[PDB]
Amino acid sequence: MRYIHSEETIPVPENLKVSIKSRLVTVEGPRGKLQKDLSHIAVNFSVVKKGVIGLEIHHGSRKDVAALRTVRTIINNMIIGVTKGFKYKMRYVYAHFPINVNVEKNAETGCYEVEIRNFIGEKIVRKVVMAPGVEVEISKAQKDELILSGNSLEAVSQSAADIQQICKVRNKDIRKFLDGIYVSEKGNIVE
Amino acid sequence: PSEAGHRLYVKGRHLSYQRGRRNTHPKTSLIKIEGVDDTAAANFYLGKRVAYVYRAQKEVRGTKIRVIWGKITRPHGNSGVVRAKFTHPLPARSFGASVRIMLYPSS
Amino acid sequence: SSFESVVVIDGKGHLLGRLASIVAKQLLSGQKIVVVRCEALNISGEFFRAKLKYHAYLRKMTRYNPTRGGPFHFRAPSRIFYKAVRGMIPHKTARGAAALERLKVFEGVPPPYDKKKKMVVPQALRVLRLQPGRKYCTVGRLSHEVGWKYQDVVARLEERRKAKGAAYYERKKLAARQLSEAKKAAAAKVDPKVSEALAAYGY
Amino acid sequence: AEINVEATSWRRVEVGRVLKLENGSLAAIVEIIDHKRVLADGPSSDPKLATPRGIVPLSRALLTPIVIPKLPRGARTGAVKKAWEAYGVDAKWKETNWAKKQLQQERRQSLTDFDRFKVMRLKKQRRFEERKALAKIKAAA
Amino acid sequence: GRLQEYQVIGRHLPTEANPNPALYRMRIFAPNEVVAKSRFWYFLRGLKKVKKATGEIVSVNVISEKHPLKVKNFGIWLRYDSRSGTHNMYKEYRETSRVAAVEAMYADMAARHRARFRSIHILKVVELEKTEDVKRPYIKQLVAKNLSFPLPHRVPKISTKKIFSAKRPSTFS
Amino acid sequence: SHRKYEAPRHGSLAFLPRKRAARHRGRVKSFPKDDPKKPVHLTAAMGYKAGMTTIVRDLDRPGAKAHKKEVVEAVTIIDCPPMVVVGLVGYIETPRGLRSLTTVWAEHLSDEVKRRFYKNWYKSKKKAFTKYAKKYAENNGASITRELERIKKYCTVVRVLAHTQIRKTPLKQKKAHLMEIQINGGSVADKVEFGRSLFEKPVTIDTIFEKDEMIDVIAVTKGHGFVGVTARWGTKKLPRKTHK
RNA sequence: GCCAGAACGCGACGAUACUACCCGCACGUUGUAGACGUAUAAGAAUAGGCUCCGGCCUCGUAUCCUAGCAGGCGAUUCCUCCGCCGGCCUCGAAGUGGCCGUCGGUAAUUCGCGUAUUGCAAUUUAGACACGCGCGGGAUCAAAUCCUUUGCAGACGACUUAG
RNA sequence: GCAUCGGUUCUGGCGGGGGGAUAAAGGCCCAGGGAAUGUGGCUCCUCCGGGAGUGUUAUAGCCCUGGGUGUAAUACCCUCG
Ligand SMILES: [Mg+2]
Ligand SMILES: [Mg+2]
Ligand SMILES: [Mg+2]
Ligand SMILES: [Mg+2]
Ligand SMILES: [Mg+2]
Ligand SMILES: [Mg+2]
Ligand SMILES: [Mg+2]
Ligand SMILES: [Mg+2]
Ligand SMILES: [Mg+2]
Ligand SMILES: [Mg+2]
Ligand SMILES: [Mg+2]
Ligand SMILES: [Mg+2]
Ligand SMILES: [Mg+2]
Ligand SMILES: [Mg+2]
Ligand SMILES: [Mg+2]
Ligand SMILES: [Mg+2]
Repeated sequence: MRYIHSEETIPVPENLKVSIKSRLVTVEGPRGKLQKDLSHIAVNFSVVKKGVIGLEIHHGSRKDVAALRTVRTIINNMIIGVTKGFKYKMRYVYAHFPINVNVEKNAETGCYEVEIRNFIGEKIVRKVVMAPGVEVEISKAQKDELILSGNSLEAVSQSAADIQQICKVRNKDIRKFLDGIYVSEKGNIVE
Repeated sequence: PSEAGHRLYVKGRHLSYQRGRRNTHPKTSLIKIEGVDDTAAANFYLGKRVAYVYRAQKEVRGTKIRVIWGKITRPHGNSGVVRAKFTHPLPARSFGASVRIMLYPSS
Repeated sequence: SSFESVVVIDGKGHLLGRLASIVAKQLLSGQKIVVVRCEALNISGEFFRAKLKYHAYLRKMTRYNPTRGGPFHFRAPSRIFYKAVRGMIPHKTARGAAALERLKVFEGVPPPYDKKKKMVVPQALRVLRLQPGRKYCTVGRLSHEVGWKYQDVVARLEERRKAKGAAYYERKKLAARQLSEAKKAAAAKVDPKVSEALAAYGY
Repeated sequence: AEINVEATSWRRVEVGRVLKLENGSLAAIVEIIDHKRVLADGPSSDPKLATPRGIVPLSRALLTPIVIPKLPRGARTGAVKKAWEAYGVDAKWKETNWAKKQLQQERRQSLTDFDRFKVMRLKKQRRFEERKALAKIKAAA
Repeated sequence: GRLQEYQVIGRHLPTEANPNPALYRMRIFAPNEVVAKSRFWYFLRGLKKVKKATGEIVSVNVISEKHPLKVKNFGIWLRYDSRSGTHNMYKEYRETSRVAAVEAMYADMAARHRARFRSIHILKVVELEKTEDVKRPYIKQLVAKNLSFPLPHRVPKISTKKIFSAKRPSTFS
Repeated sequence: SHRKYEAPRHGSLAFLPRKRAARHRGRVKSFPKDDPKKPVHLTAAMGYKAGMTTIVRDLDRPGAKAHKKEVVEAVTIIDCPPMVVVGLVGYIETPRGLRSLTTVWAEHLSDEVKRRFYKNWYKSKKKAFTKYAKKYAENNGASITRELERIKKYCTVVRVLAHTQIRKTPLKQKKAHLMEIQINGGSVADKVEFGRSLFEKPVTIDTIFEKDEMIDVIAVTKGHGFVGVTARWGTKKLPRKTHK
């Protein structure tokens, strides 16, 4: 079973610009610019209407057509991200031993780095380098919050996963020792 | 003046003998003709004459160059290779050498 | 078909075994071959399979003495291509040795072999054989993760010769301008009847 | 928010599209069976371009820019011939680059030796006046 | 192989007790009438108590398509043998002739189900007269309104004897 | 059948070819990686070994048992007479490795270096660099400054050729030893200028090395004629009642 | 990092007596896995490119060169193309090309003399790489081994030194 | 080496004949009956390309049955040169 024609459309708001060349997408708007390369997928791009982009695959199989929506949702996420940004929230959870962190400022480059001390009462100092373009803040709204913000969802989420994955308990029952840092809510910078 | 060349023959190559997979027969040889792909085009050279020219060491009768004469017998395969028959079988060291295709028996 | 004195093939974009079979046949026929840019060939399938295949090749060695008789594992892309071609030729005979003597292989474009026209064999291009969406790797990368040491020197050297060819292209574009304007200016002015005579003859 | 995309665009296979077979024949598509085979025919007064009615595989065809408008699907030979003459497909194809290049190609295989000698001498005659103009502009620079 | 439709008529040898026996007719797809008779005796041996030694052939004819230049949909009922047991199917095809449907069905079953010619029985072949009686989803898509599709990345033809082209080819024919 | 009790192998296979050095003087295989942010400096030296002796010193190792107590240690003494620079060499990178393309020498050469190029110096004519020396004072050394510009233009690493002053040691040998040390510095032009400015001048070891520095030693070990397996590899001896 | 270094893998430099070396042409005993127009330089993508910004792309079935005793002797004509040298720039992955100048040859058009007899076919003995020789010009006037000795070395050779 | 012949054999082209539903299709003409992936009209929405509904030839056309042009041509098999 080979499918003749499968098509979807993406609207574009009247605020930003997008240009595609040789399967390389450039999106630039009020909050910056992003680049992505999609040369590994055979897709045909076209301009359906004044503000609608269409893309399609011809004579594809079910497995090939399955990947068609993935680019659509990635491009939509980039469109949202370049006009509204992204924001993740994190909480610290300890029972007895407090954990203290220090998100020091730029280290002579755009990258931020986070220092974590006193995890389950350990004297190890553990060092993490954030992806470029992501801003880390200690919240002042109320206590025990870590604020992550940025332009790209992939970098914001991966950096959050780095923070989550670096605080691990070893040789203990993790159903009893619930210590660690976890993400609790994801959203946009505006509203 | 008159810097052009002097050629009135077609160049060809000596490929191999006639053989199965483990037995060879030096009686007939195989020649690759320049520019021929199918047997319809290869039909033009049936009955023509081929020559093999080589250099010797001694002076015998006004020359140091010998020739072996032969003629094309029938086509071979679908790739335009042709079979040939010589007065003497080729020296078996010329697998890859070149031969001259004349145009004497015309039409 | 045609017989040239020597032919130079640019290796970028050709499958290893399909190029090696054509080359081994031309060599046994009597042609002379020079292959250039051996670091840009391709192998079908995802990279990990090629790496596992090479590791299985690397595990072979003579037991009683590794300095003699054992399979010597060359680490260069050109030597990998040379092994592929050598496996398709009866290299243990005088005829095979003579056939192999007509072949030269290099990485990059050596100074002897630039300033020349680079040929293409259309029976081995990847873009005309493989399915879009399939996976392939690069011989240069495979040699990188097996011990090739001169990847960065050739990579840095190649942009210099590409800048020189850019300047030569600029000169060629300028040179075309006089010939193009000359044909238009000359043809109209002079010839009264050579024009339609050539047109009627197809020129 | 003007958006500019420079992506490929092929030629569509609809009804009325005329193909070009290997042996210099033109045929108009009247029905699609599969993604590999179509039903097509071309009624032409010229015996070189005419083709019978039947099925042609899509791997043996080339897509020309000419399209017959409003051709009913599954029409008979009479109706296709009527639309062929009304649209003037045969006259339209004559000025295309493919037809002129093919004709200029075919004229070359039929040349007598005396004509080869004459075309060589005329080519030299034009080249002589060509090099004078090339030298004149090159000197001016 | 290359098939064509026949009709074959058989009969039991007349005897003094039962003169003028009955006549049986079937439609058989076969490359030629020599194997058409063999298939007639093979199918008849499974339905009536008649053999070739005790039977005879009255007539064999060839059936040709009435409109071999019209596109139509077909449906096939068949029996086959698996590696354990027997099963029934129902397939559909879209083309211009009846015979090619049997050729395509033989190639399709031989590819998708590894079924040889020895173990295929044809029950009935019918042309679908309407368009709303098409069941399978791989034929409904071929009758959609304003069908059209491009042909991306189709390799051009280059002579297999002309090696060493002088420039990079293109796939935009 | 399997081995009864397990044990590691005797000796090491890393230093497997256990043969005499091809050349008498020890050979250095690698040099420290170049960094263009330090000033130009040499990175090697060469001398002769005098002997060994014993020292006594106090230890500064917090947390140890012998902290702030006297210790006795053994040391070795290396004679290091001053060196003389003779020339410089430049190398280039090729897809087959490194290779040298030019070399330049000083005007005047000592008899120590000239002794090295001959096998029977006593009955020779000592015409080593006679024709080479005359290119100086001819067009003001245009050929030399051309080759120096070539090194400034095409080279990536530069080494310097230096030799020892064997006349200042009690050794009977009279032929000196020469080798090259690469200059690691800011830029190739600075490297070549610094190397050229040191022609036929002495350099002391204190300019190269300094106190309490961690260094490397390369040499050729003491030789033994021909030994059995027991002393060569260290295998167990067979019982006393073994025949043959 | 470290160990050995292909005894048929490679580079730089020093000194080279015996025409050992270099330059010019003069023939040719002699060798070759096999000339006979041995003519063609962008890079990059293949679900896109090229450009003279007007357009162009399935196709190298292309472009350049291609006449005259194996290519003579003169004339009317024409300022094109080819070759040897000399001088300046440039080229390092295994170092190449460009410009200028002198000199020699030259159907783009049209003519005048000579070709025979090799006898109705018999390779069309013609190219470039080395190498051996003969001349006439330039430069140059060396080492190694045996031997005695040393012990940082050693079965004997070999190795580190001195004469 | 060439011309004219004999035996064996490979490989091209041309002129005819017979058979089947006296091929089946197909072109033109006559007579009858239908439908939709519904032509032209009409209605509504969308101006943003167009879409939705009604309805059997009109400013496109398609399917089924019978007859003439027919002893039509062509494909396949056989056959005389
Ligand atoms: Mg426990
Ligand atoms: Mg060995
Ligand atoms: Mg045991
Ligand atoms: Mg000892
Ligand atoms: Mg011990
Ligand atoms: Mg005993
Ligand atoms: Mg060696
Ligand atoms: Mg001599
Ligand atoms: Mg002599
Ligand atoms: Mg002149
Ligand atoms: Mg005969
Ligand atoms: Mg007939
Ligand atoms: Mg309507
Ligand atoms: Mg009818
Ligand atoms: Mg009839
Ligand atoms: Mg008839």
